[PDB]
Amino acid sequence: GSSEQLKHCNGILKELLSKKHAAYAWPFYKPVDASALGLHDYHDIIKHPMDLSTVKRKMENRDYRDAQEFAADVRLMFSNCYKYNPPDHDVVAMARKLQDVFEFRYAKMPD
Amino acid sequence: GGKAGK
Repeated sequence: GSSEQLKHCNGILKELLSKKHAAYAWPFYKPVDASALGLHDYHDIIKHPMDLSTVKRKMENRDYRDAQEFAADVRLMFSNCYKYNPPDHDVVAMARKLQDVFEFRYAKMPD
Repeated sequence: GGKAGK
């Protein structure tokens, strides 16, 4: 719950949104627009949508009180992807790559 | 099965 730990989270979030990772991060930038994409079963399968723009809003609004709450939202975003999409799908390979970025930097959390 | 291929 320290300021320092939340700044580490904010750094991770900025990195996930940065051009460095855009080739595989872009499916996670905005909420899944199920209607626009023709995914009429998406909200029957995914109970708690999450995406990086929502994480960013919650960070800016000071919604997150500790790093664990932030990590749970980021991991929820990936979990939704793993739930809705077959494991051999391109978007799942992108999720795995971005989650690799997230988990290895999140592990460097200041104590 | 999931989204359209990206």
